[PDB]
Amino acid sequence: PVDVSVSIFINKIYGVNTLEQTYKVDGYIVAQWTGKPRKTPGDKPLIVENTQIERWINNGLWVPALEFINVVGSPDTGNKRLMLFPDGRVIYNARFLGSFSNDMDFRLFPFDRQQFVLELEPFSYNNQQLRFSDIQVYTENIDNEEIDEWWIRGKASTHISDIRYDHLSSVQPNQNEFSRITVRIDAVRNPSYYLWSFILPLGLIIAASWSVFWLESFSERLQTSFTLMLTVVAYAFYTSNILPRLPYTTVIDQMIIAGYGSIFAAILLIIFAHHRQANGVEDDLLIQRCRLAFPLGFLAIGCVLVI
Amino acid sequence: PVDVSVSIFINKIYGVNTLEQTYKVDGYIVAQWTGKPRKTPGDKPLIVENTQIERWINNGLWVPALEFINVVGSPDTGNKRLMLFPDGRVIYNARFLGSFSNDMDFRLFPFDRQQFVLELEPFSYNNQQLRFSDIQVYTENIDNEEIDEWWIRGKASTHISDIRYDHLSSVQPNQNEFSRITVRIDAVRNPSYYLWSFILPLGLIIAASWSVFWLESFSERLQTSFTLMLTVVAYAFYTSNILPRLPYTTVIDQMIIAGYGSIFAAILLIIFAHHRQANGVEDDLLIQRCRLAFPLGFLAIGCVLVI
Amino acid sequence: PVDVSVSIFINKIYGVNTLEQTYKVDGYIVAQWTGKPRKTPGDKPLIVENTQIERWINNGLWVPALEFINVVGSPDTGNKRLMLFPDGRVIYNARFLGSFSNDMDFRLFPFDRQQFVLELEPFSYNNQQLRFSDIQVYTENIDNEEIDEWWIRGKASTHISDIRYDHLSSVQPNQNEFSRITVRIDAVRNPSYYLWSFILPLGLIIAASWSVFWLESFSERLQTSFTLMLTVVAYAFYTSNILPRLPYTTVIDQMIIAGYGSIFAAILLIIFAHHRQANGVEDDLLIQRCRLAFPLGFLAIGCVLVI
Amino acid sequence: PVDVSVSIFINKIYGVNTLEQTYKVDGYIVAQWTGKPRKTPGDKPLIVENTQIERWINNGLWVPALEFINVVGSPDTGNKRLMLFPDGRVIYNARFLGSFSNDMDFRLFPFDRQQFVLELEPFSYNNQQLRFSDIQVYTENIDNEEIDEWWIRGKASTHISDIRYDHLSSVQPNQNEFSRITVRIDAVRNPSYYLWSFILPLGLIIAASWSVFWLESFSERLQTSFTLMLTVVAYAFYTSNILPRLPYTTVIDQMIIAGYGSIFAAILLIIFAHHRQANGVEDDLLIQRCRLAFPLGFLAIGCVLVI
Amino acid sequence: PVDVSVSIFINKIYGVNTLEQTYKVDGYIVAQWTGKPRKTPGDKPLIVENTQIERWINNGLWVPALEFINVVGSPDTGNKRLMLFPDGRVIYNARFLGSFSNDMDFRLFPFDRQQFVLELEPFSYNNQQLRFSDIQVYTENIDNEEIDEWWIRGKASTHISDIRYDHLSSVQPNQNEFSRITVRIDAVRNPSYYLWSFILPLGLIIAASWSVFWLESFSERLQTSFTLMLTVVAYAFYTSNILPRLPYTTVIDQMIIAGYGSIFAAILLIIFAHHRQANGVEDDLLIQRCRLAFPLGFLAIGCVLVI
Ligand code: NA
Ligand code: NA
Repeated sequence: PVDVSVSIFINKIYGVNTLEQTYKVDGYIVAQWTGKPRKTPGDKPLIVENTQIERWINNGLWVPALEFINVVGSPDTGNKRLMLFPDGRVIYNARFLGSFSNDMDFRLFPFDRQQFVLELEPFSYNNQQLRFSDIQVYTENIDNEEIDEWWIRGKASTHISDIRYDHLSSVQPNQNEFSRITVRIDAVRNPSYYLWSFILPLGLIIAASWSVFWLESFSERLQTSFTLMLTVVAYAFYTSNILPRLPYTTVIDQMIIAGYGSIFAAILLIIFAHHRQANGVEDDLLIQRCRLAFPLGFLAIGCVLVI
Repeated sequence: PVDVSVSIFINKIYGVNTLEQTYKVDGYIVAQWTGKPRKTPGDKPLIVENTQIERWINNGLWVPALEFINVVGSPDTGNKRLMLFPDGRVIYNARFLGSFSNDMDFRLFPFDRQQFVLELEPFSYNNQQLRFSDIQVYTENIDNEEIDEWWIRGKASTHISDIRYDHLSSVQPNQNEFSRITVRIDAVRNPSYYLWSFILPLGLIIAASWSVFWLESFSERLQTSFTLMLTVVAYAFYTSNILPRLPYTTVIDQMIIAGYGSIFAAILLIIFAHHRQANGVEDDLLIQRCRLAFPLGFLAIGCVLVI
Repeated sequence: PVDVSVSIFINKIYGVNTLEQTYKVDGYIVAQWTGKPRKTPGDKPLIVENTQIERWINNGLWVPALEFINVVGSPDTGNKRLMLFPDGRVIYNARFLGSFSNDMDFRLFPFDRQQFVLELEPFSYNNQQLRFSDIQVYTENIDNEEIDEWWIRGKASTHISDIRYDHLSSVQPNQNEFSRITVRIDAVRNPSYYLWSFILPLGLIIAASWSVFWLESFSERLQTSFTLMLTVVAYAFYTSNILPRLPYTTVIDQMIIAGYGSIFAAILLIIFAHHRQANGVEDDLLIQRCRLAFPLGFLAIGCVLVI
Repeated sequence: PVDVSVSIFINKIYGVNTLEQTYKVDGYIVAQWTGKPRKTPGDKPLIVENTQIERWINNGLWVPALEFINVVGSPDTGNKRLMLFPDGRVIYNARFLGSFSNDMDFRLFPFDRQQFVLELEPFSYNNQQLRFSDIQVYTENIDNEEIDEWWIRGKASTHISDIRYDHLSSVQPNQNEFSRITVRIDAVRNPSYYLWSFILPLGLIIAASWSVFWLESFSERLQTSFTLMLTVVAYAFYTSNILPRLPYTTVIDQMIIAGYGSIFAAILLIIFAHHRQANGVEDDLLIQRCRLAFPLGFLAIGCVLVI
Repeated sequence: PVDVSVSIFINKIYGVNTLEQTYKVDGYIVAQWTGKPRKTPGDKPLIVENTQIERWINNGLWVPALEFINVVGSPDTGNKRLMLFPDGRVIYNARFLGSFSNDMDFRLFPFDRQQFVLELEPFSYNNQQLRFSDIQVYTENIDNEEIDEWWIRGKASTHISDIRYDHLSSVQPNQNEFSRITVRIDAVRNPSYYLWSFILPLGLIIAASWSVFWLESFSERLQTSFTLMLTVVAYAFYTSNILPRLPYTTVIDQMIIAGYGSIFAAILLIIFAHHRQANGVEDDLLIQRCRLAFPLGFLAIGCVLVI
């Protein structure tokens, strides 16, 4: 095969969309291989810019196509340089930009720890005609700098693997496996905004719904529970544009569900307390002892849910 | 005709839009036919990449156009390989991406069972000049993996049919029918998020509206019913961005309508109960027996609506 | 002139945007005229596909440009076939897709009856050098099938007219009028979703605002009227993303205005009833007789507004 | 210089975005100058269509570039005709579409009177090599027809001026000033929808907040004022998607601010009235005389704000 | 190297998106260098327009590529002029438009003071083959004019620096550092709309939550605090589309948090006041002295938060 070396530079990572589970990466790509020696004007290396490289392509120069596997839509490419050293090596420098997608788990919403994946693979040649030797990723711009709500940590891990595509086996008998470069950038979500925007106001609404039991009569605390129901519905709205639809439950949605359960349990408990009077003579305080036991059990439920 | 074999590979299915009734599919398409034997440099097959295939097209090579019938907009094509074996067969490999639309019924919203359809058809040649022999679809990437809220099950069924277009009969006398490939991927919606987001809170609001009848006087339970009306209006909003406009009623909208009917029936029943006093001496408890009969009838209504 | 025949096929009509007053139409266009006899390889007709037709255009072939007058943006064209019979006729087949706009009246919102208009006109030649003979529109796909909330009825009416453009009269002395094809598809809005989403809940809120008059004291029914005011404001929001800004009033906005008028009339009537006491001794029941007259007058107002 | 005459035809003006302060204009542009006499096939004028004009451009024909100065993004051009009379004049007909921006003042929101501006200017040649002689604008399609909420009045005024660009003075010593065509279409906003959607419901909320003073005790009218506060907050939302952020205040936002001021002034006045009792014996009616003076002063404030 | 002079003209700055932290800049770019003397038709300088410059590029003319480093997506370029003086200098004039991004700090939201940065850098040549001599930026259009909510002050500062890219060091041994032009436009946010839209209504809600303590009994002031809680939740929504997610807290979000803290502190204080009665005989006024001390402490907290 023809040995190809890749050097991916990353300019910035921006536009992290946690709802669509995509992110947008800017930077440059530098491929480099070795071919037959050629003649260039003078000892200086030759530069071929964009919209004129096609003359060299039709002239007979072997130039591979690099595509990104996990991209959404076409990569919005810009400039492309094909510079030619006269000793033989051909360097293809291009600027890439596109929306990349990943699995992006959400088992813990506010304290999330994710990774950003770039997968690079030639479109045409299998690994017996183009093998990737190595990649060095220079993430010097975003090495320890904070992007939106994400605090990037560590270097970018590199890997080379041989992926196999079975759909090409109808036309290629044996040699139909492709060279993979995957580039991983670990990213940890910064939980501060969520900490002072959702989990603390929801806990305070939980305490306000706890404080229903301190009342003295029926209709006043039913109206208190109903106007607490309305504001729990209000916080049920604000999470609709913060995470997508998930099969499981995150921290915030479990807290919403716990709030609904606590308020309707309080309403059912007060309804049962009023229903305890068979003839309208019995006082209702014996079941009203959960002023100092419902918060303890709810705290225990939260403590179990933490671990 | 010229026999053409298709092998569609599917990379991922993403961006399922249940409101616009479209979905976006990434993957590759591999067409293959057989032509006259040709001379290639060496015994190796020849590779022609993108933006240089037009030289072979103007040079005189017969290369069909594959279009997707059910696509929204132009398919955002990327790379395209035309590789040439020297024995005669010509292989057209291309990467396709676009928004496909389907009928996408919504008789049951949270427990939906849909399918994803890809329809492939040549743009120019009728079946007497291009007949599709077979298709093998390799859905190995999404075979049993979960995409957003959709849990994909089974393989992808394949079919070949001859569709007929009457609009072309003005220029072609008899032979004006086209070759169809349809590819079907069955998909079942995962009902968990809806189960703990809409149907359970709405049932709890239904029980809260049931609990109006336990009060003792007029204005307190009218205010209770009105503040329950307000939060049913609040849940009437949250469904406005979850399904499109439908002629029929789904489960969730029938539950909204049932909630409105139950609350206004309670208000009318209490209004009638107060209106029962002709001279202000009659007690109002005889019609107030629906504390243990309105939930039973409402449960029966729900049970009828289930089947 | 050169006689041109058009056969427009319509694949589907989708993405009906009632706010922007545009709609998106997919399908094919087939133009056909007659020219000088030519020589083709063999007795079979010649096929010229996309991205190679420009060789025949620069070679000297007369091929008109068909544009859509009422389009928003450029029509997102795809494939284009120029097939050549050897007897002389030249057929230009193209696939068109774009957002078309129309007047789209809204005098009755839920029971709307609209039409979809496609206007076709050559860009360059006036009717003395290109005259449209006839059009046959094959709307076989959407002939009696329901698209989103629109139930399409009937065939598509056809017309040929000669439109005149005065702006071209500065450069052409007399012959400056163009050939028009307009294609009309009548469409009736299906009122079911609106019937069980807006007009019925609003009428029930109207009845709830009627039920204010059954109370016995002041502040309780003022609070009842205010919490009904809040939910009428809540329904004033839901119509903000269903129709655009109109100079006139539809059914639903007239019902909103009637709800505001009824609630504030009830508040003013109760304020006047309390203000009737000059010295705090007079009872307030004489003006409170509108329990059985305000619904009758409001029903009469609705009955007048219907016709 | 070379004298150029322009005839701009306007098809429709649509998509008026009052938030982004842009609007979208469809129509055609017709440039015309005079050059050397040429030979054409026959006495008929020659027509050159799109995607073949570049042969005449590379062949040596002088064809200027017309750009729109106030455009947002590139103008989405479509067809372009370059027709050649054999006497010498060369006519460049093109179809233009793009988002144009203007200052778009908002001192009076519902009774706005704006204008739509098209600025046309050559990209390359200064006025000593291309001078615009005149423009005639044919606004016959939208001459007295209503677009969305805008009622277009009058003709379109025309102007020719010589704009000067200082940034080009580094490379051109003296002659560096360009020819301007500005085309102005006056447009008056139709205030009906706003009249029955915002200013009337807000005045009715103002009257409802006036009616707090008719109560007899404390907590009932505090709760009345608070539930009026909530619905004034509700109307504070609906204006967030109707106008952009402005440094000044429009009519509707001044009415919101007046509503907040009136409600909190009522709350402070009632708080002061309750605080007037030093020992709990004094009656609170002397300061409660603003039942018939607060509306008069508020009407006077509105009357001052009108002029 | 080849000395290049740049003159950037700025037409307007529009579409400032404070959520995505990007802004869109229109204007022109004028590059200029000096090459070998050439022959042109006549003594006049030669003009080469768009879509014909590629003939001169393939003909052998050295023309650099100018890219913007901090751009989001490809710059939506339009026309491009390459004018040739016959003495030797070659001028490349182009029109640029794109979304540029910057750090855009938000430590003070309503009284923000930001800057707009344009970074220009050649794509291919390092500073030993293309060195930027100077830039003069002509910001004459937006010199002291107000764009949306931003009041632009001062001139645009200019700078030339030599940036170094390590990712290119794999292919270039020593000389791998690029020439930077950065152009800075200082911009101050106009705080008026925020002043009368958020900070004043929130302070008035704060005073309304202060006025809870003037009541006489329990359930009335609990209901007052709960209906104030609901409208603080309502203002918690309106800030969700005004700034993005930030790790820190701005002025408005600190005011929201202070409002939540004050209301729940009032609820806890009243709960403690009711809980002070061990046997139901003690009066609750001793802890109710914060009618004139809670506003003072809250004002002190605000005063500390200001500096
Ligand atoms: Na909303
Ligand atoms: Na009460």
